Amino acid sequence: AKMENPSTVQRGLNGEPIFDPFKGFGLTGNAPTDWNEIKGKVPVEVVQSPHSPNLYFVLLVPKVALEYHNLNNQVVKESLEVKATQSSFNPTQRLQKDSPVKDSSKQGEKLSETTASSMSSGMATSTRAKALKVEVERGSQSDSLLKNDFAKKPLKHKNSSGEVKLEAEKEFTEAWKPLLTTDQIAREKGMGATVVSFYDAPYSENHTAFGLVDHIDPKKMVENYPPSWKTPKWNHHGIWDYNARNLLLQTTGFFNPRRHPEWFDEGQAKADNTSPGFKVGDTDHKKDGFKKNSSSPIALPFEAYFANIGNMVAIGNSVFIFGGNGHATKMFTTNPLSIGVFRIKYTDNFSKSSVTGWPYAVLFGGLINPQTNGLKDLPLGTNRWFEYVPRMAVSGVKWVGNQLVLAGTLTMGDTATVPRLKYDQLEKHLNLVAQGQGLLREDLQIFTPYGWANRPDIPVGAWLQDEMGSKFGPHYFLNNPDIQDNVNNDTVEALISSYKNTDKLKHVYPYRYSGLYAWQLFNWSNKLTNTPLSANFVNENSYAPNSLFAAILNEDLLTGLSDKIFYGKENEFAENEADRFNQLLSLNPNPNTNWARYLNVVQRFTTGPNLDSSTFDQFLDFLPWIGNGKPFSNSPSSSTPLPTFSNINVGVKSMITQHLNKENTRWVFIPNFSPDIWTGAGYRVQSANQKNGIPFEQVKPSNNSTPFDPNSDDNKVTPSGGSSKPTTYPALPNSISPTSDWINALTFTNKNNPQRNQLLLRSLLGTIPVLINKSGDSNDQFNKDSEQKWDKTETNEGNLPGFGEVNGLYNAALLHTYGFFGTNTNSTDPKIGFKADSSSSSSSTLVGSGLNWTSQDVGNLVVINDTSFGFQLGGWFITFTDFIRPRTGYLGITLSSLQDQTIIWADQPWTSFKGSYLDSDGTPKSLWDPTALKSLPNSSTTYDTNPTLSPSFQLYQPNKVKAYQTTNTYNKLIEPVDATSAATNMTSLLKLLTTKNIKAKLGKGTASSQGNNNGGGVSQTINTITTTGNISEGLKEETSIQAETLKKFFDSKQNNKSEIGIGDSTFTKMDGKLTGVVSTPLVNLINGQGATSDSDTEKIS
Amino acid sequence: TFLVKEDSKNVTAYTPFATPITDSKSDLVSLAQLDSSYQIADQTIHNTNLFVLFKSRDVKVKYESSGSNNISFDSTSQGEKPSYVVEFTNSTNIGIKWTMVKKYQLDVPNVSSDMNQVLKNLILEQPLTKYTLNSSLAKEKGKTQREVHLGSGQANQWTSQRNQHDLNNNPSPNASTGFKLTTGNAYRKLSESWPIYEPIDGTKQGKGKDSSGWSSTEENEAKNDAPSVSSGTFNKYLNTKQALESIGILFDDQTPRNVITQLYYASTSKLAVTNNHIVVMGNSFLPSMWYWVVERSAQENASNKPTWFANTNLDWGEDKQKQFVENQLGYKETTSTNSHNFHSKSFTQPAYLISGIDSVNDQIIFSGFKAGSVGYDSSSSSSSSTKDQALAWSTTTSLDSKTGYKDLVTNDTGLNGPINGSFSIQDTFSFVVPYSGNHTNNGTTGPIKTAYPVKKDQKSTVKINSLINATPLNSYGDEGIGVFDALGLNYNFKSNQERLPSRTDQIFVYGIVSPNELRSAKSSADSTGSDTKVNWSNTQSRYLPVPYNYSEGIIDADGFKRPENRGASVTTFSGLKSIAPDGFANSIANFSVGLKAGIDPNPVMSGKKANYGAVVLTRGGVVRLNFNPGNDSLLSTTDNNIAPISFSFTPFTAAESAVDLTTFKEVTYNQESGLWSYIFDSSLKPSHDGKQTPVTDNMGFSVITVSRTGIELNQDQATTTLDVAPSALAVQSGIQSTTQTLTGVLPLSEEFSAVIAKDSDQNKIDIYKNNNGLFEIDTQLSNSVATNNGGLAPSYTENRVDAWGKVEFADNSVLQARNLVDKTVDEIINTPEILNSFFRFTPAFEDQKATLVATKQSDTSLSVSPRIQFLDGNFYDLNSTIAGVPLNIGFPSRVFAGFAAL
Amino acid sequence: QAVDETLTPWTWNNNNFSSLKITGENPGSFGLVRSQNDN
Repeated sequence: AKMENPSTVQRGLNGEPIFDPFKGFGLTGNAPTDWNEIKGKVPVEVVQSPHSPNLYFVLLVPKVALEYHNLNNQVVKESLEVKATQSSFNPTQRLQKDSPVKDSSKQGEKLSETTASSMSSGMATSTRAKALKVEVERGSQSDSLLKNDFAKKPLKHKNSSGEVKLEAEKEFTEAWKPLLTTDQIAREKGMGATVVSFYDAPYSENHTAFGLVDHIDPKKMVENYPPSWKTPKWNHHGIWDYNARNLLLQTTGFFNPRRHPEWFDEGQAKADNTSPGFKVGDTDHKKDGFKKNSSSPIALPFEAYFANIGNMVAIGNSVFIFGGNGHATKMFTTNPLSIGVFRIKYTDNFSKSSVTGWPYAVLFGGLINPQTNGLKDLPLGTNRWFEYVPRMAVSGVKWVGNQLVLAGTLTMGDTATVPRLKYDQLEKHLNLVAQGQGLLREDLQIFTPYGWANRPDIPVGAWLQDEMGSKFGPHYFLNNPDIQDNVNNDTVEALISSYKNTDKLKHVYPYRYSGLYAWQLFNWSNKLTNTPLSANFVNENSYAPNSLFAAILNEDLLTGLSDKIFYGKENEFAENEADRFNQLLSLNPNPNTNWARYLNVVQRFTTGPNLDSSTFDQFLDFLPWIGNGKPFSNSPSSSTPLPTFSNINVGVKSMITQHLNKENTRWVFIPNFSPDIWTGAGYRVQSANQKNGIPFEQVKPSNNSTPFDPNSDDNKVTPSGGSSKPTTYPALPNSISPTSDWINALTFTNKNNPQRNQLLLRSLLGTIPVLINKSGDSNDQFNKDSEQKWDKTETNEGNLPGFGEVNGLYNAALLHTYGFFGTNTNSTDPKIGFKADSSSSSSSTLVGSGLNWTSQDVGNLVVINDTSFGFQLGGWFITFTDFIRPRTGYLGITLSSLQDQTIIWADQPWTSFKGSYLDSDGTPKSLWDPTALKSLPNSSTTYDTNPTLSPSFQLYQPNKVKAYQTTNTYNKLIEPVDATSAATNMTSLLKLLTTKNIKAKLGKGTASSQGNNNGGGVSQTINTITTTGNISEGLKEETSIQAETLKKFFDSKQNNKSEIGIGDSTFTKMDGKLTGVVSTPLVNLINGQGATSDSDTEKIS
Repeated sequence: TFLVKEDSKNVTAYTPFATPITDSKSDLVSLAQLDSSYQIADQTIHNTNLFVLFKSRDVKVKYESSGSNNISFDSTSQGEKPSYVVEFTNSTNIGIKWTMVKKYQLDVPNVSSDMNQVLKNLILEQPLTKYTLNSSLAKEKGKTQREVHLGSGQANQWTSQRNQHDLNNNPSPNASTGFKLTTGNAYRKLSESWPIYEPIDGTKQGKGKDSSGWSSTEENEAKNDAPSVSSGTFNKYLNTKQALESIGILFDDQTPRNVITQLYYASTSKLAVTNNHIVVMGNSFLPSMWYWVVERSAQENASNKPTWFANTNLDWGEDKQKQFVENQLGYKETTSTNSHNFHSKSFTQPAYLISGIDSVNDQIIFSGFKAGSVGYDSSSSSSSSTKDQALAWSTTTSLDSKTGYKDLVTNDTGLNGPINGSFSIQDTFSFVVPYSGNHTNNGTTGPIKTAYPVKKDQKSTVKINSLINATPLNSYGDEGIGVFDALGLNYNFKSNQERLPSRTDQIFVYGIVSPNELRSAKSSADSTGSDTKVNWSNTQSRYLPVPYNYSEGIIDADGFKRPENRGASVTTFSGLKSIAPDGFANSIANFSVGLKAGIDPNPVMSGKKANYGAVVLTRGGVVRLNFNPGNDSLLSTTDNNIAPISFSFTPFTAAESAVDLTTFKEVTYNQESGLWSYIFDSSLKPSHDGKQTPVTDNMGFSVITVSRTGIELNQDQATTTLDVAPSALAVQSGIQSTTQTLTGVLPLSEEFSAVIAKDSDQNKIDIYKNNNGLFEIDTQLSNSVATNNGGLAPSYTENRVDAWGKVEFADNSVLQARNLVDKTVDEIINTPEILNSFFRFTPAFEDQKATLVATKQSDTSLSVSPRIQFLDGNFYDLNSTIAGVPLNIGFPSRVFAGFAAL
Repeated sequence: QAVDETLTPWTWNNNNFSSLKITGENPGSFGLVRSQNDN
C-alpha cells in the first residue's frame, strides 16, 4: 500500500535480468501497472522457483477474505435458514416429504409387457412374469420420435396442498447466494487474486525488483470445463434417472445447485429441476429428450474461486495454484472448496505469461485400483462424460524428495444416495430421503434397507406393473435379497437369456434382482476398476470431504500439458435418445482435441492405511476418540460393551457353508477347514441349537395374503424336462444388521469401502453421529442396568435400532464409547441412549457428536523426509509414513492426537491452528491460540434457539419405527412407520441435535471442564520410529481370517497405542499471543521472536 | 543426417532443417545388386551403419514330407529369392554415399528327423484379419471329458468310476476338451494353401481341418458368399484377399502361395543388432517357428539358417509354468509312433506373436504373445469320439489357491486334465473351479487327480499330431471359461482379490537375451540331425488379459459377477460382441508390436551404470519392462508374494486405445530426452474392406508417446533395489493427421522435433516442439522455415521474424561509443563478454541466441562471424559442414573499424 | 521500507503460509506479516 515508486527489473532484450550483486537488480523506474487496484491486495503466499535463478512470487489475495467472517450475515447468508422458528424446531419442515403417486390421465402409457416371449429354440421355460420391451427409435421427427419407452411417466407428484416439487422461488425464502459471480470476478481486477513475479536483493542497494504481474482468471475455468458440466442437472443416463429423481423428489442430475450451490453463480436460485439442458416435462413422452437452452452451468463463484487459491507451487518455467482449503470463506454449514487446478506459464525467460486453469475431473479421470494400496472399489473413477465433480482440500503440495505430492481430502462421488426409494415409501424413510433431497448436508451414509428398490435404476414406467406389490413385482419391488433369485444356470438362461437385447431394444428382465446396500453399490456405484474411465453408474457428488487423500502428480507431464483444452464430440452429451439408447463407455475422440491428454497424470493415491476388508474396520475400532481418549473397543476392563465398528467377537459364529446355494463355499471365502465368521450385532438365528444359516422365514407378506409363497407355480422355474424347482435360495445369511458383515453373501453384506473410508475420515475427525431414544431428562432416562444387556443383541436387550443408524457400526457400543451413558465422558451418567422398546412404536433421530471438527480441516504438508510426510487433520496429526514407499506388513500411517480439552470442545476449533511446519529437531508442530477461538457470532442472539448452527450441525431427521418383536427381532428388516409428523412428539430428542445442548448435557458446555486454563502452547506429534506402524506379525496367520487375527494382535497390543501409531502430541506451554511462525534453515522461529546471531561463529568477522 | 524411407525402395538423408538432401535418395535395390522384386523391411542404425532387412514378392518356398531337405526354396519355379541382411557403412571422405559392406543371406530352416515327422502332420490356423470377428475366431464346442472317457450313459457313477480312469477326485464332470474341427475357421498344413475366406461364424460356417471337404464344395460356396472383385450377401463368409495382402502375405493373384513360403516371408520381418550378432525375428501379425542368430563375421555366402523356437527352451518364470505349458501340447506316449506331436518329441511353444525386437548395450530384447499349440487327432477311422477336434483347456488357477503370486502360479490345477467348467457359487458363477488339491465343500476328501483327456482304449489307435493356433489363445471353444480367461473377468473371491493367471493361454513372453546364449542358438542351428536344444534364463512370462471393457455387456471386472453375465448371449464368443475401437473387430485375440529398448538419459547414482527400461506396446495398455544393470537381468524382488517387479501393465485411455494398431511403421527413441514415440499412419491399413467396400480412412497419421514416471531404479542409494514394478505411461502426443500422409519423422531436439508428410504430391513441413513428450504446432515458426530457396536451410531477412529472429549488429561506431577503441585488439578478441556486445539479437523462439568467434580482417578493422543456433541446437555459420558439404547459409559478417595497435 | 516492529507475523486461514524455507544463496524466508491491530 505505502511503498513509493517501485520498479520492475530492467531485463535484457531476450529477457535476462540484469543483476550486479552489489549495484543490484536493474530498475525500470516504474513498477508493473495497476498500482491502484493491486496495492490493496494482501500478500498471503510466496514461492520460489528452483529451476530459474533467484525468482520469486507473491500471492496477492483480496482482503475481503481476511475479514470475510466479520461481514454482515445478511449479505453472506448461511445455507440453512433459522429465523425466529419459535415453534420447537421441526427438522422435517424444510424437507419435501410428499411421495409420488400414479396419474389419473396417463394410465395407458405404462411400459408394456412384451407381446410374446421369443422362443429362439429356447428349451427353458419360466412361469414368472414376462419381460418389458424398451426401445427408442429415431424415426423421423425433429423434437419427437416414434416410440420412447423411457419417457413413460405413470407417476406424478402428490396433489397435497398443491404440487410437491423442487423450486427455489418458494422452497427458499432466503436462499444461499454468492457475493461475486464468476464473470463479475473475472472482469473485476482489484477484487481478484494475482500472482506477481519479482526479485529480491538482500545485499544490494536495489533491495527489491519486480518481474511480471499476473491475474488468475476464472474465465479459464469456465472455458476449460467439459461441455457436459454446463448441464449438470442432466447426466449420461439423463432420461429415466431424471424422471425418477423428479418423482422421488431428489437430486436432478449429478451436481445440481439444490445439493451443491457453492459452485453455481446463481447459488440456490436454480435449486429447481426446470432447464436441465434437455426437453423435460412435455406431455408427449417421445417429445421430451432433445437438447435445448441450458441455464444451469457450473462456474467459479466468489466463494469457490477464493477456495481455489492457496498452496501454489512453481515448476520449471510454469506455476500452478492447486487450490485453497475453503476455511477463509467457509461458513457454518456450507462447504466451498477448490474445484479446478490453475496453471501459469512464462515465455522468453519470464517475459510474458498466459493464465489458464483446469478441472480436477480430467486430472483424476485416470484412476484405477492397482494404483492405490489402500481401499479398493472407491467412488473415484469417471467416464467419457465428466459428470464426476472432484474437489481437493489442499494440505500443501510440496516437492517431497524427488516426487511431487498432493495431499489432504477430496469429495468422493456421493455413495449415499446410490439407492432409491419406492414410490410409495417416502413418508417412512425420512433419514435417506433427507440425505438425498439436500436438507441433510451430512455425508455419512445411513442404513434404511426396508424401502430400497430391486434396482435403483428401474425406469418409472416399470414400477407400477405390480402396483399392489402382493405379487411381489418381479420388475419392481422393495429390495430384500432373502428372495433373491438363484444365479443357477437354468434360472438365468430361463429368466434373462431368452430376452435378448439388441442395439435398438433393451430388455428390463422380470428376474428378481436384489441385495443389501453392499451389492447395490457394487452394481450402481462408480467403484474403481482396473481400467480407468470406467464409471458408468455415477449418481452424484458428495457434500463435504469424506476421503483423506494423498497422491503423486507427474511434474514433467503437468509441465508438458497444454493450457487450453479442446473437447471432442463424445465429451458433450448424446444428441438424442436414439443415440443415447446405445451409449458406450469408449469412443474414438477426434484426434484434433487435447482434452484426453490430461488423463493419466495421477501416479497413485491413498486415503487410509494399506489394509483391506473387515481388518480395515478393525483398525477403525482401534483408533481412539479425542472426546474421551478411550478407543471404541473398550474391551480392557457378560453384558459388557461390544466393539462397534468391527463385528469380530460379536454375536455368534455362523457357517458360510450353509449360506444360499450351500454348494462350493467351504474353501472359497475362508482359507480354513472351518469357515467360522462372526455374524455381528443385529443378527438372528433359529435358536441356540442351530445357528448356521436361517431357513427362509424372511418371507415378506405384502398384504395379509400369506407369506412370500415360495414353491408357487410362478416362484418355481421349469427347465427342459419339467423338473420344477424354486429360484429362491434355501438358507439365507444371519445378518441384515446395520453392521451386517458377510464375506460370502455379497448381497447381504453392508461393510462397503465407501463406508470404510468415510468412517475413517470422520472418526479421525471424531464427529460420527449417534441415534438416540432418551435424553438425560428425568423419567426419560436410558439408564444402563436392567436395560442394556450387550450379550443378548438378537432380542431387544441389545438396543439395536436397525433403522436410522449409520451403516457399519452398532449404536449401543458407539454411545458407550461416547459416554452418553456411563462415566466415559461425564462424572454423572448423562442418561442418554437408545432403547429397543417393545411396548409401542419408537421415535428417534440422530444428533451431532458434541465435537465440531469439520471435514475441510487440513494442516500444511510438512515434508519429514523423502520417504514420509504428513500434516494435521482436525485434532489429529496423520503422517503418510508408508505412502511414497509402502512396505509389506506395515500399517501405513502414524497418528498423533491433541491435548487441550478447551481447544477440543470449543465451538470453532479451527480459528486456533495458525500454520504448520517441520521443526529442525525432526518432528513437526502446530500452533494453538486458545484466546483466538472464534465461537458462534451470538449465543442464539439472546433467546435460546433450539436450532443453533455449527460446523457439524445438520438436519438429522426423525426415524420412527414399528414395534419390535421381543424375540427374533431381525428375521426381516425392521419396518418403518409414517414418521413425517413425529417431530413435535420428540422435542427432548431434538434438543440434543444442537452441539451446545449436547455439551451442556455432557457437563463440558463451559470452562467447567477444569484443567488447563487456556492451554496456549505448541503441540508436537509423537516421534515415529521407521518401524512405527509395523503390523507384519499382526497379518497372515492363515489359521483364520485376517480381521480376527489382527483383532487378537490388537487385543495383545491394545495398551501400546504408541507402537501402532496412535498417541497424543506432546504439548509445551509458553506465554504469548501466538499468531504465526518464521522459518530459517538452521531453525524455524515462532511468532517472529527468538533473534539469533550465529552463536557458533560468533568470533569470526 | 536424418535417414528414413519415403517408399519401399529408397532412403534419403534429411537435414536438421527437415530438408531432404539432393543426391542422397539411394535406391537400395540397385545398390545391393538386388532384383526389383525385393523390398526393404526396416533399418537399424548401430555404430553409424544403416543395416537393412530385405523382403521380396517373388519368394517361393516349397514344402515336402519326404527327403532330408523337406523345406527348401521353390527353385524349380524361378522362385528361390532368399532374403538378405546387409551390413552398411558410410566410410568415405565424410559424405552421403552408402555402399555395400557385407551381404548376408537368410537360409531355409534345416529340418531334422523328429521335427520333420511332427511337421508332416502339422496344420496352421489361417491368420488374423483386421476385420476378423469373434464369432469367426470361435467355433463349435467338442465332447466333454467324461463324455469322452466313459462315453455316453455314464452318469450317477462318476465318483466311483473316475478313480480307475486316472481322474480320481475330479470335481468337474463337464470338463471340456475344445472345439470340433469339423467346421469353422480354416486350418491348413504347411504344404497346403491357406484360404482367403474366414467364416463369419464358427457355429455353422467354415470347414477347418477337413481340407478335402474345403476343396469339394465349401470353396465354391464361400466364393459365392463373398466373391472377390453393394448387391452382395456376404452372410456366411468374408473374402480377405485384400486384408491378407495388406498384412504381408503374398498371393498368386487371388490364391496364396504355400504356407511354408508364407511363414518364411512373415518371419523375415525384423532385425536386431549386437556387437557380435544380428538376429532376425518374425512379424507380430502371424506366428514364427524360426528365427536367425547370425554372427557378423560370417562369409558373404554364409548359409545362416534360423533356429526354431522349439530348439530353444524359453524361461516362463517358474519350473511349474514350464510344466503347465508343456503338458497341454499332446499326449506324452502316443504309441502311434508315426503320429508325432510337439509333446511327443519334447518341444516347446513354437509360435510366438512377437511384438518387436531391439538391442541396447549389445543386448537384444524380445517380447510378444504366445500362440496356442495343442494336439489334434488324424484318425478318420473307426473314427474316434474326439476325432476332428481341438484338444485344449484353460488351466486357470482355482479359487482356493492361497495368496502369493508364486503360489498362484505353482498351484496344481490344470496340469493335464481339464477342470474348469460350469459351476454355481453363492449369488454368482465362478467359472473357475472353486477347489484344488483335496479341498472341498466338506473339507479334505482326497487330492484332485488329473490326466490328459485321451482314453487308453484308443491310446494304441489314436493318431495325434500337433496344430498351431494363429492367435495367442489356446481353447477357442465357445464357453464362458475361455471367454472370461481371454477378456480378464475372473477374480478370486478372497478379501484381497488376486488376479488369476491363465497358465497357458494369452500369456506374455518377455526377457533380455545374452550374447552367450545367442551363440548357443547359433551352434544349435549348426547342429543338424541330432538336434540339440537350448536354454534361456533371463526371460519370464506372465498372463496379460485382453482389455475387458472391449466386450459389450462387460462393465466392471470383479469376482462378484452380475447374474446376467451367466447367459450364453454374453458369456460365449458367438454371443459375445466387441466394442474395441483399436482397429480390431474382434475382442479376444490380442496383438502387440513395436518394442524399442532404450537407455534412460536421466542421471544414475555413482557406482551403478545407466538404467535402461524396455517398453512393449499392447492394445488397451502399455507395459514397461524393467531391468537391473547391476547384473543386467530381469528386475525382481525377493518377496515371492508380490508380482514380478519387471513387468507392470498400464491400461490406456480412449484416444490412444482407438489408435489403430495395424499402422505401426517406425519407432524413434529420443535418447537424450528419454521419450519413445510410436508413429502410426492409416496408409498401412488395407485399401478395401472385407465386404469389398473401399476404405474411407486410409489417409491420416498420428503418434503415441511413452515416458517414465513412478519410481526409477538406482536414482540414489535409497532406490538401489525396488519392490514396485516401474511403469511406463503411454500418451497421445498431439501430432496427428486425418488427410496428410507422413514422409518421415524427426526427433530434432529435446525441445523441438519435426515431421514431413505428403498429401497432394506436395511436401508439408510442420516443425513441432517437445515439452517432455507433448508436441505443439507453431505456425508462426513453421511457415518461416519454408523460406529455404528450395535449399537445405531457411533464409534470413531483416524485414520479418523468421526461424532465426532479428539480429541487428550495433552501429559502426559502437566501438567509439563503448570506449573499446582504447583497448587492444588482442584484448577485445580475448573478451567473450565484450564480443557478444557487438549486436542485439531478438530470438524467434526459446534456446536461440547469437554469438561471435575470433576473426581478423585488418589491423584497423576486423570482421565478426555471427554464429547462431537452430531448433536443433547446432550453431551454424558459413563454415558449418555436415557430410563434408558446407551449409552455405549466407550470414552477413559485420565489419567494425577503429581497432588500434597499442 | 525498513523493519517495522508494529507489523507482526501471522498466517492466513486459507493456506496458513507465512514462512518459506529459502535455500540456495540467501537462505531465510519471505516473512509474511500483518499488524496485530485488533479493534
